[PDB]
Amino acid sequence: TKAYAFGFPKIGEKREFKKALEDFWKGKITEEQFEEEMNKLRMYMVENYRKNVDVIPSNELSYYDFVLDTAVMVGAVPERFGEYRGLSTYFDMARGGKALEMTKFFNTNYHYLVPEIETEEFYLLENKPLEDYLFFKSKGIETAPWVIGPFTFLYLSKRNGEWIRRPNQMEKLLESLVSVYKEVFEKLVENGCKEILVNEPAFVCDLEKAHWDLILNVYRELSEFPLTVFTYYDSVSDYEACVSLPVKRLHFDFVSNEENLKNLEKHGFPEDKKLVAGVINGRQPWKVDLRKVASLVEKLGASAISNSCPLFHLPVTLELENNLPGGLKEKLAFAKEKLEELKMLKDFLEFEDFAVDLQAVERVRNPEDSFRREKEYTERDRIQRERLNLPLFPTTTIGSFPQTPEVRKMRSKYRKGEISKEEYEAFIKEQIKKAIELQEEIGLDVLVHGEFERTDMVEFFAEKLNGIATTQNGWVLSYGSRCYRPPIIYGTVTRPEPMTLKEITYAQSLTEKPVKGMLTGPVTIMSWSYYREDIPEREIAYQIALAINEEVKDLEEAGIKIVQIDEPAFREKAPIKKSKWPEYFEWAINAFNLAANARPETQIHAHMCYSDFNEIIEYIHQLEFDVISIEASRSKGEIISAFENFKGWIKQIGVGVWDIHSPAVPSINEMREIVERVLRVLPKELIWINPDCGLKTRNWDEVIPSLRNMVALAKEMREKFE
Ligand SMILES: N[C@@H](CCS)C(=O)O
Ligand SMILES: OC[C@@H](O)[C@@H](O)CO
Ligand SMILES: [Zn+2]
Repeated sequence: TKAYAFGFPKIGEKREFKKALEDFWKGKITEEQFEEEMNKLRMYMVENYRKNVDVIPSNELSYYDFVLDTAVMVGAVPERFGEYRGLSTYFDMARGGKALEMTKFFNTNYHYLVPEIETEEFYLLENKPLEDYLFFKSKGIETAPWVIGPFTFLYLSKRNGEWIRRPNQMEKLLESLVSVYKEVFEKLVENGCKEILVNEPAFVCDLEKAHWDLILNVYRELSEFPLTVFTYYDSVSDYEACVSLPVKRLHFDFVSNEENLKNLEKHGFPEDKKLVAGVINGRQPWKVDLRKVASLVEKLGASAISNSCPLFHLPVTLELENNLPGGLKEKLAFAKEKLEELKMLKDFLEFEDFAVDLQAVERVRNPEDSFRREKEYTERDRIQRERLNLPLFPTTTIGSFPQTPEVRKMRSKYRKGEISKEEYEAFIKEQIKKAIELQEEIGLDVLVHGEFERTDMVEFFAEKLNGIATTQNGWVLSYGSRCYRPPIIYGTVTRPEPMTLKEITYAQSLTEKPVKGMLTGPVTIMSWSYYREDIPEREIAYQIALAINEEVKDLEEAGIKIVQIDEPAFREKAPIKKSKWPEYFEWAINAFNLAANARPETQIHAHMCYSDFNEIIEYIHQLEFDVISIEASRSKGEIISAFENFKGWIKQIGVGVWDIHSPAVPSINEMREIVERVLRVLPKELIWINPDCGLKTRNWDEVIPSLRNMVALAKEMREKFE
């Protein structure tokens, strides 16, 4: 049985990739030295593949993004960049003020760079897949170039600001594109390349028959090449149509869904091609029963096997993770150990009761009114307004404030244990007190504690929740040179003790103005983490939801009038197929309402970072919040159209009027344009004024003046609509 593997992490066991990248950018090392560091990573990867699988991928060490590489390869370099000079122009397209837009790669935590097609004509600008081939060739190693298929490349790109996803939009462009590919392939085939790994994950989106008619012709023109196509993240939209493509080797993801299998054993698989069962999950870190897996591969008479989806979604290795909770490590498996499981499967082909809180589990299993707030919005509204006494067009912020390097250095010392709880506790309060006075002096109406004690919105909570563990070196690539260690939800989730009361209560005792409670939603917490697969995702979300609700009662009991639940993954966690959204939102909505099941007089705020709400608004309407903050600066308020077009919308809206990803200071005229836009249809008493999002990434010198304008804006605004 032929064993395949792809997506093995490119970062290195010590994140040497990130270091080489940052050393080159800062000027600490030359391109030659950079390349040397790179070539070493290449050997590190091929070495791991060789020891476990039969097919060793090639062209996988992207210096920033593989979609970007695909774009450079076909000549898609925006005119603003001039002539492609090399890494220099390559990094200009990846980072900095002229860079391509970045965004999430399908439903994962990896971000790619969006190509911008400015001409209908593509051409072979650079054959990176051949370069890399001859490279592992010189070193005496045979590799199968790893490329992103032509259909997917276009589907992940834009033209004149719009995704290129309708069949009429792609048709013309594709013809000119496959020309570059065929050209690339022939060259590979000439130099002896015996196999090419083509990636078409876009085959799993909700495609029209017309898409397939188009895809079919794409692959007819490339039929003379030794292509092996892979699909993952969900089931392919048209099974029968997919198994008809002019390809001899076809990969399927049998882990992330039940449709591929069901389809394959209801309509069968063609005898003119070979199946490569993707049976090892590349998105979860759990050790699996290679038994029941061998049974699958056997019953399906699959000729090959491989991981379901890329392995770059997992950490490099579990080897040194020896500080994990009791028994956890024994059940884990990261990238390298996934490669080892494949080998064990090949060779053979030739733990549920863990961490459980039955009272918690049962608690979840058992009233209905725990998902519904005792009163309807219109009633809660009256009370809250009376309690709050806020002015018309009340101003507030999203939560975090810039971080002094001292703030950063100190929070790390507490983790490392260098200082004591008391000493860190004292430091944070001085940071909070300083923040509260500044905000009061600026003129804000509703204040926040600054989140100086939090590394990030998910990690902070993972370390305080039972059933969730964090790793030491489990670093995963997000984009460019930035990595993140995703927590691991290994058991039933419960909160042992209050997690935020000390800072929130303290912050509030220093002011007569309302100080927001600051929580992260249940979906977002699991969206950024790995979690158990042996239980419905809905259950894990409910467990975390209960944990957060318990925290909400504490804040209320303590006298906090406003509580904010950040739920930016509400939409991001959503299935890739919009057709599978119904089921998903059902439990995602319940999880949020369960977490925000507060008393009538507690004003709940929901914060979301989405650039557009037209496709989920019917789902948002169902969340029992009292106000929802949104990022309206980029659209200059136009993002409000989904709200003003929603019949019967009556909830408050935190209009983001400032783009916190740019260090610039939004002028008053600037912020007004947006507010004015939002006041076109919606009642003035529904509007709040705030920044697009949190300020943890900005600097105080840019924040103070921007905040002053924002307060100055609301002042003027109140004078008008007096
Ligand atoms: N409370 C967080 C929200 C991030 S979406 C912040 O203000 O940074
Ligand atoms: O249908 C999937 C699309 O919306 C993007 O997530 C692909 O990256
Ligand atoms: Zn945000």
